[PDB]
Amino acid sequence: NARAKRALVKREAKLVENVKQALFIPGQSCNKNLHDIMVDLSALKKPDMKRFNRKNDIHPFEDMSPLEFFSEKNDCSLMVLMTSSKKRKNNMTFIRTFGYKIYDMIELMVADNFKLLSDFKKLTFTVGLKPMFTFQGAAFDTHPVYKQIKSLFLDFFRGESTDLQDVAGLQHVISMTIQGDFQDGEPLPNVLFRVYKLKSYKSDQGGKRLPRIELVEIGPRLDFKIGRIHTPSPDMVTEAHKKPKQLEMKTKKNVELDIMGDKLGRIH
Amino acid sequence: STLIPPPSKKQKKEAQLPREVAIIPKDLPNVSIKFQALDTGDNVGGALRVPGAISEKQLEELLNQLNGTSDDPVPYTFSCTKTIDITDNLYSSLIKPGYNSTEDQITLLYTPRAVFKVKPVTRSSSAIAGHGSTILCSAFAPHTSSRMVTGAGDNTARIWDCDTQTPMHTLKGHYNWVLCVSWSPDGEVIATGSMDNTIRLWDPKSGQCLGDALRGHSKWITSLSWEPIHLVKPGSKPRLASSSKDGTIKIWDTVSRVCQYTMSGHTNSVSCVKWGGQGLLYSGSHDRTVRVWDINSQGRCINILKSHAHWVNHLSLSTDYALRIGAFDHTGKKPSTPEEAQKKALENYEKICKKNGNSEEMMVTASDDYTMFLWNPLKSTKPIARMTGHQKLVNHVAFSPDGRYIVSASFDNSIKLWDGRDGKFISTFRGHVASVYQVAWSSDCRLLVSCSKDTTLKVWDVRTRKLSVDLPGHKDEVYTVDWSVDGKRVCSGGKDKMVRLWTH
Amino acid sequence: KAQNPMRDLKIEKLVLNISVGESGDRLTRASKVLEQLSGQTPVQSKARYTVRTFGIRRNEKIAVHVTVRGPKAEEILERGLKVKEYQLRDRNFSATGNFGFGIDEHIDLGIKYDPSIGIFGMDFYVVMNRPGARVTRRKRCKGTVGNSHKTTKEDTVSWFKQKYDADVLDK
Amino acid sequence: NLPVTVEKPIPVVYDLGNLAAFDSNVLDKNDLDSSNARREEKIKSLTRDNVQLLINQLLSLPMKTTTESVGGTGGQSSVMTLLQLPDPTTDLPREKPLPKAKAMTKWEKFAAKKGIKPKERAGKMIYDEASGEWVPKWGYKGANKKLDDQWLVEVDDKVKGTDNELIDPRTLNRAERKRLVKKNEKQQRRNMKN
Amino acid sequence: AKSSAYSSRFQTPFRRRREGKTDYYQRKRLVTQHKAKYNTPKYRLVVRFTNKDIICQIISSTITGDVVLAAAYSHELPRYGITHGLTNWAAAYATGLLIARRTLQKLGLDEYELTEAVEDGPRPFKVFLDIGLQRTTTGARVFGALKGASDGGLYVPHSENRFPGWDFETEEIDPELLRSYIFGGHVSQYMEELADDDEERFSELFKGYLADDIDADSLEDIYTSAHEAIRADPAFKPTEKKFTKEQYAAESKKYRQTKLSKEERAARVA
Amino acid sequence: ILAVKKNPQSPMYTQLGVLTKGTIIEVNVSELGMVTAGGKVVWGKYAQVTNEPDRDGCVNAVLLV
RNA sequence: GGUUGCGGCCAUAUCUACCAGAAAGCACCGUUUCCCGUCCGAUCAACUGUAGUUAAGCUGGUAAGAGCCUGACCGAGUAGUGUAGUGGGUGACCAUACGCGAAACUCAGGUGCUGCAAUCU
RNA sequence: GAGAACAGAAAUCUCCAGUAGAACAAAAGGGUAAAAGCCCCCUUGAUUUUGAUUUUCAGUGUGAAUACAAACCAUGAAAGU
Repeated sequence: NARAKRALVKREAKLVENVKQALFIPGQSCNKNLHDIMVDLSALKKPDMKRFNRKNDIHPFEDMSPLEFFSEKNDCSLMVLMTSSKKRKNNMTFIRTFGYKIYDMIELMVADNFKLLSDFKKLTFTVGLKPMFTFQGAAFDTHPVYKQIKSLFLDFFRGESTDLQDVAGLQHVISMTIQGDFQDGEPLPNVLFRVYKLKSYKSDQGGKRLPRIELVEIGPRLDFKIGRIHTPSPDMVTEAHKKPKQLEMKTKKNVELDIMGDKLGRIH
Repeated sequence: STLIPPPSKKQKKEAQLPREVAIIPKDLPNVSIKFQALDTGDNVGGALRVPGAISEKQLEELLNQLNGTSDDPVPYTFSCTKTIDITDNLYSSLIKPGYNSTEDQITLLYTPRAVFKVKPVTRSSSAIAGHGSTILCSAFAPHTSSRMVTGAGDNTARIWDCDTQTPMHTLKGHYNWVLCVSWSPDGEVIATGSMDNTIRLWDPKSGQCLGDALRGHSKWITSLSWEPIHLVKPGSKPRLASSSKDGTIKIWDTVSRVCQYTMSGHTNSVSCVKWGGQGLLYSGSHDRTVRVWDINSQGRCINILKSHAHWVNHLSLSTDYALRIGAFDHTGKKPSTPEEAQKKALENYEKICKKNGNSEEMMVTASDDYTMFLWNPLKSTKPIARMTGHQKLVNHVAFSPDGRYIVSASFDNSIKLWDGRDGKFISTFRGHVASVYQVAWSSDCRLLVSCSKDTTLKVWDVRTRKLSVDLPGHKDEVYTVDWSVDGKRVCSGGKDKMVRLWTH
Repeated sequence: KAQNPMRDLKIEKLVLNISVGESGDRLTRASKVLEQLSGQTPVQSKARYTVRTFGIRRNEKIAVHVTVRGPKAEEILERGLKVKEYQLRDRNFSATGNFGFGIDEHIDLGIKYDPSIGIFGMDFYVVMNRPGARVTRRKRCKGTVGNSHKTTKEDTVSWFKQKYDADVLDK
Repeated sequence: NLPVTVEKPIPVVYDLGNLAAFDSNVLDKNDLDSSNARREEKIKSLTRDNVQLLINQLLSLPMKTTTESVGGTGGQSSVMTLLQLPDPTTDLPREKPLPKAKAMTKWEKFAAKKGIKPKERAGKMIYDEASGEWVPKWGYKGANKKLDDQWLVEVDDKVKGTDNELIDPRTLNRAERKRLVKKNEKQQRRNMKN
Repeated sequence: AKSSAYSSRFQTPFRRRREGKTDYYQRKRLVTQHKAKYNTPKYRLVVRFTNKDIICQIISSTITGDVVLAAAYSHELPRYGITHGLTNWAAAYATGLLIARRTLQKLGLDEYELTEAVEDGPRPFKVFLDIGLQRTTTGARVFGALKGASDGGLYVPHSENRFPGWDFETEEIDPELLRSYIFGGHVSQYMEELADDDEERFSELFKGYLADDIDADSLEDIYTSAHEAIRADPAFKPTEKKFTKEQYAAESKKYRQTKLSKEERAARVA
Repeated sequence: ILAVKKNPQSPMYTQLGVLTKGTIIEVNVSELGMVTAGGKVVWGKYAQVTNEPDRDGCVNAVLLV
């Protein structure tokens, strides 16, 4: 009973949130290619990851209730549905939920020119360290769709936040790049998802404090074509982006805290 | 727990502002420098122009070339005159703050340093039991870091194996507290001076007592000293000097197990006796005086130094590390012959004594008048310098192994760092909250360890003059601390009856 | 295969069980007779349900048992066989190569009767196994026994006939 | 000795809290299309440039150093030097709404009206004067349940004239205690419904 | 008689749980759990005992499978001078010392990473002890290997209540008995008692000691020389492989059974 | 004196800061040089007042260790 | 290519009956002074690898076995479901263009791939 | 399912099979099996105490509650919880 209450308190809301957990759900149609790509993505997400095994007849753009059911049961705010069809081959649906209700959904398809984690056969990063991110393309900062993609992937692979970082834990970078620039009224370019491992060398030009960085590809290399979009409502956006303000000291005019910790007031 | 203040909203915003990268410009013009030695002040090469992005190792290679030792380089350090050390490159060290323009010449002072590097001790390797009373004294073997000797108040000494952190031998000859222990500078015999006015010698390999005790002191032994190896002629063993509360210094021949001289000038308790490298003995007593005796002249008092207004508590010689180490090194190699041992010990002693023209052996005396006096007794009988600044008695004083710094541990919970040549004040190490009992150097003179009444050890970095690592773990007051010759282990002991071994 | 010396049947254990029903001084006497019969301290039994007819409540003491392994088990087994004059039924042997029998009075085994102790019986049970039987009991890589290697009822009957040369009564 | 200084027409913006770098420069699809043989090298080179700039910023961050030894609470030892990451700049949706405040209960409003300050809660031990012991005032072995184990109770004269004369006073006290507890639970349920 | 419903509903464990040798409840806390959130990588000192070998490995978990950093086995003890008793407490201590010294030499701690750009001197190497499905008992050879690694120089966090000589009443250690156990004092005492009491048991057990003419008083000396040799030259020499890989493969496939084709299977059916 | 922790007469006298016999106070112990097992410096502990300052004009306390 | 330690995917890996396993490793196996734990040295703990064995353990192979898995240009862009041009029709209801879109059934198949280290007649 | 004297359909002991078909909270459309079930060891501190930080009560606001955090505390070989 006490363990049950502890689980309930873990499930309940808080001012400073936990790491978002991700649930990988196979659909009614599944393939080995989907299984291998899901395994790679779950290895990138882990250990904030859970995976289903049985098939579920789920259609995100027709109904949301089974997805909300799984989210509320598993305490998972991120969902990845793997499905297949003639119109949507290797279709991965990324779902973000807010308060066990659907916040937003993006639907991507993986192109055939993809390589798994086992293809490269190179040394990879240690389990459970937060990655670096790179986002190539002005549409990530301007366009609504690529803004949604950037926010989703930052939220998905960000992991636990910290104010202190051990430098030895900086190994791998996730790169999301736009396949060429575009203009209005055209097909939307695909997003390329690459994973690199860092190597450092003495530069002899930036001193001993600045090294030369080089990259070695780990995988998976994925090419996402943007199939379908489901944006959140503005009121839902404001509700999801409300900050607590209970934890920070309130700003007071002409009142400061000096280095010694004395509260001081300035007069004029 | 009391915490530092949190950053404000403005400070968080400025932290979020993008950072600037300290980069080296590529068109940075060449700058004129003049090399000069710290100890001798010799200008080598004149004013030569070097690239502004020059590194420490490339500058060191250039200096070795100009001095003509490119085949056999010795790593040095560079300072600028406010004395600022050159860390990474000349541009970042001096030009980047802009204190000196490029067109102006820079006088770079080069100081030789130690080739090997000693890692700071960071953790308690083990807490070893075995003593039944408070631990009073400790020393490492001069040749190896695997053998340690500790004397305690249960009338026993103990030889500890530092490799497994387990006891190896128990020495139970004495009848009272074993006040002092000392290892022979050739690493063959352990001398223990006790509260029962006796000195006992031990074979450490077998853990045995050599014959009977040396007798003749009417009061408890306060300090022990060994005759230097480089003065000892080959085929013979060093003599042992002992001091006691009765005010005498007795010299013992261990080969024949007799007493040769009993110097008797002092009127109160002799605090300490140190056997120097020019055939002299320096004795400090509670009669506010330091006596210089000559062993070559049948044990007569040559000099009386009178400048202290209270008890002298400790003294330290510049060559004390070399004299204690003998012919051994930070590699701990055992010489093939006593001849080669004597020659190597002589060279090791000379590398610190004879420099900057003539050989000198500075002495420093720490007293109960809250001060220290720096002397050069070979050349002058008046004090070279007076070091003041401590608020309580200076309990412990130590010269750095290369003889360039003096560290003074006081009862005002502070340590102070002074120049070892002229005795000017450099810095104050703070962080002990109780009286600092004694202190110890590393072999490469970059790290210092201090034990306190506050049941803690502390490791300090000399170059940055700041606390490196605080080591708790002792349950009670810590009385003795030592650092190994190779710099691999630190031993400590006190009222908790536990010998603590600390490593990196 | 059969001629390999690792297929010989040995004694796994001899378990002596005394089920008295009501806890008390008689149960203590049963513990004493088991302890002095074996040289080891016996272990009591806890109740599993409650029945009014048995007069057994919840979480009580009902029985004791002793497990004996080795030459002592051989000694007690052969004393029991001497009391039973070397005749066992076909039905006593269970299908997994294990067999037991009841002794009604402990006096016939040779232990001296005493006034305060009383009269007690016991259930002998003997477990047989071939070498390699510790696999299902070890902590790491607990694995199942071979199909040919498992002890059988015919095999324990044949080993009994070879060992004690005592006939096995069908009826 | 390849350089570490990367030139870009449009400066890269940084979110050092999330360890992210965003570059919005012109990307040509001729070199990133699937029909090109140099697409992987192009992507790797641009990622290398962006990661190099990000690493330069991270090594330009201020650093925290400590002096405590290993084996204690904290996870930072003296030999380790950590980077101080600023607060993340990018705003991301939360997974759940913020905890709304509990509405003021009937008791809390009554205390606000009548000037009742909340109690100190120094502890749960009380001194039982008839003995020489400090005992808990409630809970396991609490002093509120001593009447049930008291050896002798005098029957109150008010119980005469009623049908409750014959019942155990300890039983009556236990029933009264349970009635009070269940009433407290009912009041909590009512405050919950409001 | 397992029914088809049972065969359909059966939910198999992991492979390593099926062949029970791995504790996943323990491994999840060893790998994915962190004291702080600084993304500091962790390493495991896995210590394992067979019936004739003691194995120590230093492993870091990776997303494609965990990787060995440095390994040491007790069949290398004859190189350092131990020819008998390769699975005892003293052998475990020597193996822990060997793996520590080898690791320190490989990492260069005792005679360009991104950490060298921020810190002046290298950190001590911190590892966490992995014991697997072995009992934690006072005076176990796994804790002997732990003591050996700690003395060799790897920072392995531990308490000392499982070392031999730990008194259960007074929370303190018996360092003399600990040293004796390090140098095989219990083995030598058993040997001397055997020689005094049961001559046949003394002839059977410790037969190699007589065959190589090894006294009971030289165990401490040979363990000391082994530790000195280990500290002197801890680098790993591969065993000189007499044959080649393709020869090994060919002679192995000579005895390994060959598959039969599907048409041949239809032939044997028909 | 750092604070008044517990005046045994009444919590009202505690919040008024009354120093009578038996009052628990918080004292600054910085000059005693105490260190915790974790290396932290103790600078605040508790003491009990052992006299009557209204009668003798001074506060006497014994440290609670 | 066999094997051992540590893993990923967690049945193509599981369950049942058979035979093969040169060497090494693994295991069974011998002892109970010592550290240690039980009713019981069975499990656990310790010592020797000294007496033996590939019988079990473990690996492989065998079966119109059970179970399980993968491709389909196979159903099929089908059933099913939502718009609609005033599409007829006072009527239950039906072709039509745009979207979203299964499974049953059929063919082809199979009963482990692997990462790091060490060792191998 | 086989057996073991009183002891049979239910008292106690042994072997084999046993995806949980038992028992914990909950109402999964996938909760828990070297456990989240059963037994044992250690802890009785759990209403600790510090805070320039959030919220509230004045005539006693450097006080108390309250939120959050940290130092600790418990346990374990340890990772950790």
